[PDB]
Amino acid sequence: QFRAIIESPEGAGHVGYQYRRNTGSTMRMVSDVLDERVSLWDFHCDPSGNVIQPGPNVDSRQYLQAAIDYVSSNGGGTITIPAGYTWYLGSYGVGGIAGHSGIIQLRSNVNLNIEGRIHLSPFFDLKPFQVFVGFDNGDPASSGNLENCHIYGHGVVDFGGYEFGASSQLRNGVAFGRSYNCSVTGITFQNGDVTWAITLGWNGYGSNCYVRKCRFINLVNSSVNAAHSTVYVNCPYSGVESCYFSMSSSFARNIACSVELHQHDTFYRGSTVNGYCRGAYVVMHAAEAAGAGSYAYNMQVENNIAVIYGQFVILGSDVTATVSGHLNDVIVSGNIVSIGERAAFSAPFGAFIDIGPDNSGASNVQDIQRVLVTGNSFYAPANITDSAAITLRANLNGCTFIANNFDCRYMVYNAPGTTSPVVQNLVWDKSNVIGGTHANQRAGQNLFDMQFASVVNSTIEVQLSCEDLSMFSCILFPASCQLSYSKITVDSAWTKSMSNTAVFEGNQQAGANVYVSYPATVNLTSYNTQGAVPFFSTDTNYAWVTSAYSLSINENLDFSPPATYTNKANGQLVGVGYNEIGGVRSVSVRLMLQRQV
Amino acid sequence: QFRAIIESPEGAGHVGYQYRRNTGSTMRMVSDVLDERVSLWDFHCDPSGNVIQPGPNVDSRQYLQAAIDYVSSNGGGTITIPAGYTWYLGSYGVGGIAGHSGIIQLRSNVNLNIEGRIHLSPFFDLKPFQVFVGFDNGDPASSGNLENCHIYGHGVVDFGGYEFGASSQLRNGVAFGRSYNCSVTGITFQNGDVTWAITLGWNGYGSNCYVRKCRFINLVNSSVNAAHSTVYVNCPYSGVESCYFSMSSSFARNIACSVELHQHDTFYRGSTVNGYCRGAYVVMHAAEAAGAGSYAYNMQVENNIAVIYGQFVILGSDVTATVSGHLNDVIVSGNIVSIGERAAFSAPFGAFIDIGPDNSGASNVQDIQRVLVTGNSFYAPANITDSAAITLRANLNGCTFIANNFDCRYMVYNAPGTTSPVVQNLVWDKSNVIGGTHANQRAGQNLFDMQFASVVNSTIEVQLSCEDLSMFSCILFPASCQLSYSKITVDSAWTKSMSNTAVFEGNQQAGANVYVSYPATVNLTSYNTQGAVPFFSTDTNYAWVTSAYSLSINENLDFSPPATYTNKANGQLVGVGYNEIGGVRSVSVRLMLQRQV
Amino acid sequence: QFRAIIESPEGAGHVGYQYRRNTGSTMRMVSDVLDERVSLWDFHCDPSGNVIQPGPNVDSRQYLQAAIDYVSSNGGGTITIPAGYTWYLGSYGVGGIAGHSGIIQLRSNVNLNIEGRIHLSPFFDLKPFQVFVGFDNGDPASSGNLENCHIYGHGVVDFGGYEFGASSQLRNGVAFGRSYNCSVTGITFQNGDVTWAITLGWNGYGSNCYVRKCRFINLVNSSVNAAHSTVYVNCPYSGVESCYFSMSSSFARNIACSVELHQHDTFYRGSTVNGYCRGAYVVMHAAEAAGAGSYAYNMQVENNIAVIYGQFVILGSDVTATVSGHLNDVIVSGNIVSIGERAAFSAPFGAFIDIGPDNSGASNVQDIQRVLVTGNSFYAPANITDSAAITLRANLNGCTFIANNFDCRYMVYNAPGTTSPVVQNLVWDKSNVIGGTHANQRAGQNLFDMQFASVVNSTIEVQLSCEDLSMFSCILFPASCQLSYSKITVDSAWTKSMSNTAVFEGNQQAGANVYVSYPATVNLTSYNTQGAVPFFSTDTNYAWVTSAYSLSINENLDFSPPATYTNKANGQLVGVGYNEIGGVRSVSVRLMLQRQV
Ligand code: NA
Ligand code: NA
Ligand code: NA
Repeated sequence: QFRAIIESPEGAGHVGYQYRRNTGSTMRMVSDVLDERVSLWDFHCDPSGNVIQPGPNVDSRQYLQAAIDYVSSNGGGTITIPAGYTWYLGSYGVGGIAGHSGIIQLRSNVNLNIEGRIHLSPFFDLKPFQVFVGFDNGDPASSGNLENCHIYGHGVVDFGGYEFGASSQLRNGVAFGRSYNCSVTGITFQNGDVTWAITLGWNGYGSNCYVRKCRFINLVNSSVNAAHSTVYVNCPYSGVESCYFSMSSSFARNIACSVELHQHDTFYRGSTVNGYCRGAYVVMHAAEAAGAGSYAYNMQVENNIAVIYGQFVILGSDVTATVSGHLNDVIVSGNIVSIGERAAFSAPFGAFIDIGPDNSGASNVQDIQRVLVTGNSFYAPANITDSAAITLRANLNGCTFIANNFDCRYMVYNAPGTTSPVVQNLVWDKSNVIGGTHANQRAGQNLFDMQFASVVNSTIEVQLSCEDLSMFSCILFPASCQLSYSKITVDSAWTKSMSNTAVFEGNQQAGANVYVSYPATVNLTSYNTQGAVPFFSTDTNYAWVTSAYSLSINENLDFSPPATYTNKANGQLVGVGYNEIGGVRSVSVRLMLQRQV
Repeated sequence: QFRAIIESPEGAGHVGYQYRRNTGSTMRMVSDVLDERVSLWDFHCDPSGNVIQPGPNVDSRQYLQAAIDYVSSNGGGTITIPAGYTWYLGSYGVGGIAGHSGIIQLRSNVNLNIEGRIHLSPFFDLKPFQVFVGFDNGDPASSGNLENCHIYGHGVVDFGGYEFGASSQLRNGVAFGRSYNCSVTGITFQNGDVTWAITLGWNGYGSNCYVRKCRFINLVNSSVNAAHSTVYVNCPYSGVESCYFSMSSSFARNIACSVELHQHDTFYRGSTVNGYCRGAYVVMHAAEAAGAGSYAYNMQVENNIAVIYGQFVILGSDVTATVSGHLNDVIVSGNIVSIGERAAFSAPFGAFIDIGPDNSGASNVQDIQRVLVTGNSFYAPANITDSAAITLRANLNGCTFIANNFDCRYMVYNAPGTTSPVVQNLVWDKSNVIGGTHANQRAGQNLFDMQFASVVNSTIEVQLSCEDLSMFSCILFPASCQLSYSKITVDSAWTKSMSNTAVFEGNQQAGANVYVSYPATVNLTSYNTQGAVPFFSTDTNYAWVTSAYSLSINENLDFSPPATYTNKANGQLVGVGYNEIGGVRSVSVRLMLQRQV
Repeated sequence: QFRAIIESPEGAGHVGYQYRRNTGSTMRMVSDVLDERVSLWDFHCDPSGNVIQPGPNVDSRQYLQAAIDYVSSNGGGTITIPAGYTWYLGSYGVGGIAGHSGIIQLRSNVNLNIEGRIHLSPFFDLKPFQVFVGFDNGDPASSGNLENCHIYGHGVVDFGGYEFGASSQLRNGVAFGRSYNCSVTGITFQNGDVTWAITLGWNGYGSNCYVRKCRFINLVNSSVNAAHSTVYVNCPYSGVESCYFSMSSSFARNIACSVELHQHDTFYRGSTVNGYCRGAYVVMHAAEAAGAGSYAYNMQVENNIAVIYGQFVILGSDVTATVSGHLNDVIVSGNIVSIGERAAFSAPFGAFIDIGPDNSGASNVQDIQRVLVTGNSFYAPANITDSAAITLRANLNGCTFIANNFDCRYMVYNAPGTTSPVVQNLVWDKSNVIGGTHANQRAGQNLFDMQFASVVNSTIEVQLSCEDLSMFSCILFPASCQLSYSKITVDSAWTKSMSNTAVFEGNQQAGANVYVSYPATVNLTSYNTQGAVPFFSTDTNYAWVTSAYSLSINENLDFSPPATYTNKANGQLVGVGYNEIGGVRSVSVRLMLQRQV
């Protein structure tokens, strides 16, 4: 009778409870208090209500989905995925998420506290899957939003180690969808071959989505995998912080990127990356411009630690027939990055910053400007010929480098013959320290190899801090590169023994608004006059020089060459020296040649 | 009998429980285990103990207060504000918090896990309110402390959208009070017209208070609102990190500031701001000096992302009759900030740094020094005439700028006629990159417009990275500004066509300890002597010049002007050139004029 | 009968429950739901299962250990240490942790949510203790791992204020051991005399361990304490963020360090330190190289706020007979640090960076290179003679300084006679601002006091921003220091009245590959020739000078000295000036002396 009610599922609803025997507290039943929390256990049962234990040969999907659906009906709450158990997912979800190869449909206000482990069963071997999907429709253009959905805890999402069946397939952990105020915190995503672990937003739709204190371990494992970017941030006001990214597979060194930032006001900070090809893409893709507009601005990549095999930060923008993408107002700072131990050319070209062409290779679609790269450290082993502070392979409308430390093969690089980027507002401040790891490795190479269509409104202030006499030059402009309204200086320190310092193969330094200084060795001859006496350069290629001054001591007693020189119409330098005793003098002097500076 | 006990509120205290049937575990009753957690449900009942459902026409205040009071009595714990429900607050609290228009009194060690939503009912329309108040007295000087009180979860505090009834009113979300080890984490504060969302500490009393991962959305909405600063940090060793601040109302663009730091060892980092007038105030107010002293030092504003309409960081200090405020040891770094799209002068003057006068307008009370602004990016649209790296409107005892990128109308600015600040130790390192967005907009304007009473021990190293021939000058000192013991240089790059580079309207560059260099165009005439021959400037205003050198090529064959010049007592420049053939020469040359450098 | 079962410990296992009366939910018993959580209460009982209340005269150790052991047996979970109670620990643990003076053995997957307080009883007075130990063996070489063990909450670990019994003793809060994915979050560690609060990893074994949002308050209190480092990070991919460290005891000012980073890819960020001797050690100890190798690389100390009494960041590496330690790829940025108010020499020598000798004092074992120090602020009161940007006391293979602000007594310092460090690749960029707080205090002192065995491949670009005529020199090299292949420049600004600017006591600036410029005052005499006329220096010590130029105005009408000078074999400077009227001229001029620059 009463016994029957008590042993029934309604029993706890008949056992009274008052918080700590407080007479002022609500008189409730045990069931009410138990109803304040909810776990997978409360839905992980057979049609008869008997609990099912999870494991290898149990598909937890439908039970988890029921839990999510039921809590969604009550306006939200948090479902615990209990510790001490692994909950295997063994089938595709149905309805709206079936188009996304979804396993589980996330729902608004329904949080998952994942304390235990979630593993994909062999069913998903060689198949595409997106484990959690916040889209409510197969077509995301027609999907509703996912709001206030947080996945967090000390738990694990394990992708079972299965390889991709085909390169064309997609795999994700959490596809939040058109996602507003959603986050993933504390979760370890491990043991997979996936396209992404997490995607935030959809073509700019979404806001305030974050990945914090998560771990991403060994999420590429096959040559089948076309591409990996662990977190793809595709909504504004969103980002990644204090995360850990690690790959061991050789394939990851060629295809894997830790983060992509694709919308405005997004960030990547305080994270550690190891074994990846790439740190981050920072890009406005025209195709993703619907939600938040055509401009990726306020892009922050800060205070990260990376060992990568390719490019740390890749800037881009591209266009569609109808929309043009723009990237501006980017800051890259405080990052300490190195190219991991590898053979030259054995992975994509090493670079701190890459200005990349779009996905179809186009290098004349880009609109990237107002980028500040500052207070970063970059290092590549001496052997890694393909390493650069910046690989500038596409049109650049501005990039500012200040107070960085770059210890790699090239400072500014682009391959000759390939793209011919149009370059505006490239600023390499003199405060960028050029490291010495690659000294004596630069035979035939130009430290700044300005392989561009044109350079305008740019500053290159070259400052060495050690000798490298192996390099062909500190900076070289091929005749094909136009240079105008630019400042190019090579500080004399450690350059005394250099044959070429700055090289302008088309004599571009003669430009009306080109401001240059660099050291050169010059032969001079004087008239025989006793007293104040002119010295002239034997060669006549200094028509562009506004002043020059000596960088050599004068070994002689009976005379001295001029300390300072100007030029003459015929291209000679001319200065006034002093013959204590008369006689024609002939000397070879190291000069700082200067034009308008 | 037994049935009666079981169905009574004491029933759960009669049902035994042993954790997982472990014989080594404590033999308890269900009630004991249920007593480990506590929710608003346990106090949200009528006088008869029957639960009351929350909602529009239910005032949850007294029940929440009872819960807090009861848990406070047991030494603390955490009350859950359940998800899936909105709990409306409908009346003022009583006792100590009545003076603060408090709704709820917070108590020490009593945490609130806000998972559901908390909404203010229409009762508070046009009224002042402080939702949570940690003061235990109407007079904060006589208030006890709030300790170890943490508010956190995925929940929402909603201010109901009500406007201020009068500008004189105050509104707050969490007024922690004299607050030690208190924090707010994860909470969304939205939909209001408030003075602040959160205040930490009281006039320097308090420690270790933080706002982390919170969102602040649309918390100004009326022209009635006198002022808004979302988080006001008024105790040391406290700060804001990884928060999101957003306003849409036009009124916010004129009055709203995201953060104020008012005490030592405080920080604002990793946050995103949009639609605000101001990023942060960093200030020592004499009036708030009781708790932590008279010095705001160790002030950090780092790695934030902002779109604002006024000033990013505002430095200040002021005084009372008895106390003088001091601000020092501040760091502003890594921030990427822009002035949002607006008409010139349509909001408070755009500035990355503002040295502001105190609240009564005084500009001669300030003691601000040892500030480092570094590795920040600042951008304002070309149209925004009122935009500056620094608006220096009050006395400055030091500010150091290094390796920043500033792309706005002015670098250093102050309005003429207005304040006449006394300036010491302003350091604008040459590594600050000056952007080109405002090139061709600067007609009648001085890039560095040194409208001060005096400048001493200062460095301005002007380096352009593109042409702007529209500007009247790169730097101008009016005669009213004293200049001494300072270094002022204008790099020649992109300046060749400029009429004025550095302008000293009172000839201040002649000062004994003024160190300057800038380009000037100078007319010279030579004697007729064949051979080494002097050239002299026709004008006699170079009495201050220690050396000059050519920045022009020499078009002539038969002679060359001097490469380098010194001066003469009468103010002429004089150099020694060379007449291959005799004849009086007359030339106009671009020179780098130098004084003691 | 039924009553008997219900009042028994099995009773809750007989009371049915179905989540919110949902017919689709699992039919369970109350006990099942209660079994989803676990607290110290469930094991804090006598042999008869009756609960024991915690407190002063109750030793909670065995009960907590039983709880941990039991949850470990079920594959993990989280034990709550309830709020509102203090749980005293009163004895040593047993077995594997007995060797580590362990109190509690941590176990994998078993998290502790510490909401209440944990206090050490008087038993531990004058004794060594490690409160939580994740080693499972007395010998860590033979210990298994601790994995997925997280300690977190709003609770407190209190060390009872007991002093060390002897300097030889060790004391720790959490010794995670060979620790993989373990963390401590939110916990206050207070009131002790300990060696550390937390240690992560063991000699490089471990990964992904973190200390976040923790507080460390007054953890040194006796002159007995040999040494303190609050968090010791001894496994890679691990770090400290957003923590608070505070000491009040005078002893802490001499022995206490906030953090040590001893393995690769480790970080210390966003933290506030007060009252400590030292901010961080960043070091590769040969002895700790077993787990993660011989290289500490990717070391990040960023965005911290410190008031310390000694050295902010101490770099080191040392060796064993068999292993050599290496430190490279370090970044120190964004930190705002000051030496607290103290008497000169009353604590270890104040320094932003210290290149320290190893523990046995050796200064010739170090291999430290590719360090970048950038965008930091450092300040020491004017009185603190012992304050330096860098104390360089041991061999340095590279350190790069850019865009810092240093306001202390020395920029570069080492005590004479003591160590004679060999120095390579020291780069002090011109963008480092030198503050004025110590102006007029530097009598007998060299701002850069290059007390080394040798300097090579180094850059010192000295830029003052105010006068200090008290200093003996801006930079001085004793004869014992070799200098080669280096650049040393002193900017002329604020140096006009200085007797010595750069001093080379062994004439090292004459080196073939030494590139220098600095101001000097020079006496010149001319020949009597009317017209172009040479001026020569009276002194003959400029054999090394490649060019010089005037930094003085010419007071005379009838002549002018040369604007620019070269030299002659005998060591004289020589230039060509102009005698309007003939006569031997004699002048004293301030020159910028230049060698190869
Ligand atoms: Na071209
Ligand atoms: Na004045
Ligand atoms: Na030596």
